[PDB]
Amino acid sequence: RQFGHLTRVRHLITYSLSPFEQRPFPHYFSKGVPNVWRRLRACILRVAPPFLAFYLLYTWGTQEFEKSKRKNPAAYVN
Amino acid sequence: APNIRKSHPLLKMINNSLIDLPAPSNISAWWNFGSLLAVCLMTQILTGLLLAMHYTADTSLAFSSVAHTCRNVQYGWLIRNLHANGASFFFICIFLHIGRGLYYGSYLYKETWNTGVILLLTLMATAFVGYVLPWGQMSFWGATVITNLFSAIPYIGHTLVEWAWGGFSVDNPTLTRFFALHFLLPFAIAGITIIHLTFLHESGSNNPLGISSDSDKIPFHPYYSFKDILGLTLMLTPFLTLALFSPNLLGDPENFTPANPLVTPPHIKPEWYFLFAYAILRSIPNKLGGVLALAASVLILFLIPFLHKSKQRTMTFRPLSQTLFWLLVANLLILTWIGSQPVEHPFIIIGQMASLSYFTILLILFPTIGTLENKMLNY
Amino acid sequence: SRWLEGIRKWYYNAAGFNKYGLMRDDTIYENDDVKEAIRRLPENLYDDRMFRIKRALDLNMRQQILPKEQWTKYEEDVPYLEPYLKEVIRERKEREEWDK
Amino acid sequence: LVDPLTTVREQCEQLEKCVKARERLELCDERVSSRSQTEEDCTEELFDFLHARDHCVAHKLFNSLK
Amino acid sequence: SDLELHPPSYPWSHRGPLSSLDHTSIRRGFQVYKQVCSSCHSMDYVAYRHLVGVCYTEDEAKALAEEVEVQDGPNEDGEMFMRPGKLSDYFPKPYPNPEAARAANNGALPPDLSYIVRARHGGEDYVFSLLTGYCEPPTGVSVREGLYFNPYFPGQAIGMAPPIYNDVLEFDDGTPATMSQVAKDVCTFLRWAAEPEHDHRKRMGLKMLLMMGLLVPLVYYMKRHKWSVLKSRKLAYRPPK
Amino acid sequence: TLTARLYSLLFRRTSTFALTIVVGALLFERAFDQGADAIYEHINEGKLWKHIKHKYENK
Amino acid sequence: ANAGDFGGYYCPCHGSHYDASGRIRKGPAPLNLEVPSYEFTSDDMVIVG
Ligand code: HEM
Ligand code: HEM
Ligand code: HEM
Ligand SMILES: CCCCC[C@H]1C(=O)O[C@@H](C)[C@H](NC(=O)c2cccc(NC=O)c2O)C(=O)O[C@H](C)[C@@H]1OC(=O)CC(C)C
Ligand SMILES: C/C=C(C)/C=C/C=C/[C@H](C)[C@H](C)[C@H](C)[C@H](C)CCc1oc2c(O)c(OC)cc(OC)c2c(=O)c1C
Ligand code: FES
Repeated sequence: RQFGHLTRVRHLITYSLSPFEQRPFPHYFSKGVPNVWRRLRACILRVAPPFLAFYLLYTWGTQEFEKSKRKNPAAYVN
Repeated sequence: APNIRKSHPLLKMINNSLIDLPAPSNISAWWNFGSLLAVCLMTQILTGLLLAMHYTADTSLAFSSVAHTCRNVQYGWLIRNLHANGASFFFICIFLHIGRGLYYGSYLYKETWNTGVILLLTLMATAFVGYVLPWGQMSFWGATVITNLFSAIPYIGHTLVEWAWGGFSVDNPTLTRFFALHFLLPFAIAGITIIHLTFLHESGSNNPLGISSDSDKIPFHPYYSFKDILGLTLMLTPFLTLALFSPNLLGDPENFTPANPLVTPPHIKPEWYFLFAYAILRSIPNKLGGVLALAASVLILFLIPFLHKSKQRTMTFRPLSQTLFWLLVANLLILTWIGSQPVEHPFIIIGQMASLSYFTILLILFPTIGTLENKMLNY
Repeated sequence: SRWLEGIRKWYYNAAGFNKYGLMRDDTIYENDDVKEAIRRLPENLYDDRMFRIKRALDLNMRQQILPKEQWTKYEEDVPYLEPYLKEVIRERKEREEWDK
Repeated sequence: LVDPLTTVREQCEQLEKCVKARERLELCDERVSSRSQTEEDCTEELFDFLHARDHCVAHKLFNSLK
Repeated sequence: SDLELHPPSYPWSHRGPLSSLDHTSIRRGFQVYKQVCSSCHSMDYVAYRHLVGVCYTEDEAKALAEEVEVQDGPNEDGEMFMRPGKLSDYFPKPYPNPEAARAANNGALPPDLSYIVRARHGGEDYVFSLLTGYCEPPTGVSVREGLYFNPYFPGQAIGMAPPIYNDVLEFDDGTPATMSQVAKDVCTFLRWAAEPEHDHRKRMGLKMLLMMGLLVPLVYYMKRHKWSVLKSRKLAYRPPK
Repeated sequence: TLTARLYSLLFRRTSTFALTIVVGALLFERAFDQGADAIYEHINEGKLWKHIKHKYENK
Repeated sequence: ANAGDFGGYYCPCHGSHYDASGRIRKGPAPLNLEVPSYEFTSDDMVIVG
């Protein structure tokens, strides 16, 4: 698929400025950073949970293993 | 045509896949993975082609040769380092690329997706060989299992192997004939990749919302070309960082000890980018089962397209399956850990467990949480 | 005990596709049926949908969304295509059955 | 000539942890060499010590070495 | 019992992603290898050639390699014959073959120390520990005839007797040749030995990092510069009514 | 005014631009290296062979 | 040899445990170790093959 045969688009006025007449930098601290958080806080509660869960299952798993290695002071009290 | 950029049989292709290509306006980094995958294919083919300039495929010389290729050839060491790591940056990108595709149902572009699998498979295949090449303790013993791994296939198996590799035991022949495959294969990946993109272009690139983009679509060049060059340097810095600061960081050292056909190292941990399926394999006690599990462990990607039920494409509006997704991505990062872990109760079970959620999450959970979410919309 | 009604409302805001400001139907992946459905759409609603999608894309492409105000409210979501799409489907299912 | 190691292992062998360990060991040692038939081994206990000892052995040893 | 002890980390002079190897230390590291390990431990991938410019001088290494005779090519009458070790020879093998060595070291096979540092997890940290770290097996534990307890080694029973004690040699530079000390120097060597590129490789890494630093932003601007056309942009739907 | 002077003279003509990339690279190289090399070496005083080369060449 | 939960053998590749007879007891291994053709020629002699 090429250009000019994509969609029947009617009534959409778009205005954009040359990159040299605008600033790429952009508006960090205004809209910039804000939205970043707007997202960390949006999906944090949807991504992190499982990873967190793994972690536990990792630690638990490891400790226990590292434990099942140490002797039961009472495997021979005699 | 006064154009030329379109009137030249060759020249058009370019100004038709790098310039003038309609791409969705809205596209996350998860779309670079692929252009990167290429750069790997290159970095691999370039470096390896160059590393082969010094390799000497033959038991008695194989190991050393590489060492020589490092210590003796100017920057030969750098070449190697870069290569072994490209391997990873390669699997990383591939592993992410598959991610993205999975969670935007890019797997709906079926063919472009199916080909993709092939690539994976092959990339897994080619990377298997090559690692044999340096003929280290690992190289050898990996050769012996992975190969022998086809033992399972009845009738045609025991035989297919005593052929897979040289004669009747991983020995010199198997090595030379592997080098060949390795030297060859990458070029297949390259070809298929072409076939991959072809199928793609047939259907524009996806896009994160999973809804038509004809409404927007920007000229690949001005935009995405840069975007790639950028992502190039981004996920180039790590890969390089490794290769110049802690090369063997990902590389098992056990493989630094030349092969010994007589002693497989206590603690044989396969390459990281392989562990998951590895785990799956050992947590299903039965030669065949073991293998089978594995078989599907990767050969399941082929079914994802059929295990799609959401009335919507991507799943950015499917918070439910969405977390199920990460439950998967993590369930994978798990299998991995459990793979780099010896076999004892603390693990093992964890293993076969995740190595169960894996399947289910795919074969069952997804499609269920799928239709379900549609009904939570009256669909 | 727990209203499917009460639930749908959940999922709706949960999917949060209205944060981009586009109706449910503005999302349904475009398969053979939908295409025919949408191709049956009155030109009014079509151009409407278009823009909503282009706007959606434009947002998405900027990583930013629509002011809390402009989000569309669950009860006010207009199933502009469900009706056509349905006829379509049954039209098909009617044909598919007849060809046997 | 004196090995900065042995000197630094002297100090270190005194850190709270070493002691709380060196002790834990000393017991086990004479707890196993006191019986005729026992499968116990004081390796574990031995490590815990070492593990702790050498750990600071390291935090300082290389300071006196050229 | 798959029970083992993991080696503590020593702040090696070359640990830093930006810190080279103390070449002085390697020089000694070399000597300790030459004078005490190169009688059991083969090191096939290096050669005096290297030492030149890295810790020794051309003339230094040359006369250094003279120090050994090597079996070399056929006569006219075709017969191996010995002759002064040139500059290009590889460090001498102590045994004609492994099983020969095994019959010299109480049935054990002293592994070649070319890539030792990176063949054993822990590298120097391990190796160092291993050397400076033998001791009486705790109770209940008994090492058999010919082996020597060393907690850090898997099995805790090694076939290598503590090969390093105070004074075993005398670093001609005037360095307290204490065990700890020498054992350090051997390890820093074993490292370079395992990867001569070290420095060259990190320096490189340095620059590589300054380019990323410089390049990525540049292209980032460029990426944004170019996209602003879109980032900026604004829509609007104006039907007639 | 640098930037303006630059554009007009250096970045305007695609012919020129390139020309400064080249002559510039030559300068960037020479300078980046010496700088890098120094930064590096200095962070390793008395450890490099360049630094001990002298106990058989003094210092 | 001399490792595992069956006092015989253990294969670090996938966790197959063998008994001192060379039989597989635990794990994914499928058949017991191979027993070559052999015989003893005297009090201290053993010939394999
Ligand atoms: C010289 C300073 C020196 C070093 C250094 C050293 C190190 C070393 C390593 C790291 C290993 C073992 C690693 C492993 O886990 O297997 C090793 C092994 C053996 N060595 Fe050694 N050794 C040094 C010197 C010497 C000397 C002079 C002798 C011979 C008297 C010697 C011997 C051996 C042997 C035998 C082993 C075998 C270990 C085993 O299989 O149990 N070493 N050495
Ligand atoms: C598709 C990408 C490629 C993959 C996945 C890949 C991967 C590998 C891997 C992982 C090894 C082992 C490296 C190690 O010891 O750590 C390897 C070795 C090698 N590869 Fe590749 N390789 C690829 C392409 C190539 C190409 C195109 C060639 C040349 C035709 C090549 C030639 C070699 C050589 C010379 C070795 C041996 C030396 C060495 O072990 O480093 N590789 N390759
Ligand atoms: C051989 C290496 C591969 C390369 C170099 C490659 C290249 C590409 C490229 C560049 C695209 C364009 C869009 C994007 O970057 O995401 C693409 C798309 C895609 N590739 Fe790959 N790919 C490779 C492997 C794979 C693999 C292993 C899969 C298999 C799961 C795959 C699945 C896809 C999918 C689903 C798309 C289409 C949907 C979309 O782009 O959104 N690719 N691939
Ligand atoms: C003579 C040179 C001809 C150019 C060939 C080269 C060409 O397809 O270059 C791009 C378009 C290709 N990726 C994309 O187009 C692309 C598509 C959607 C989004 C993004 N960006 C994300 O934001 C892309 O980057 C990228 O994946 O490389 C392929 C795959 C191919 O090259 C490979 O065969 C080379 C292998 C075979 C060695
Ligand atoms: C020449 C090519 C041939 C014969 C075909 C081979 C096929 C290759 C396939 C795709 C590759 C191994 C896949 C990643 C499979 C599914 C994963 C399994 C896998 O399993 C291993 C394993 O069980 C090991 O036990 C001790 C050791 C290993 O390495 C030391 C590996 C290993 O490296 C891989 C990776
Ligand atoms: S190789 Fe023995 S457990 Fe598989």
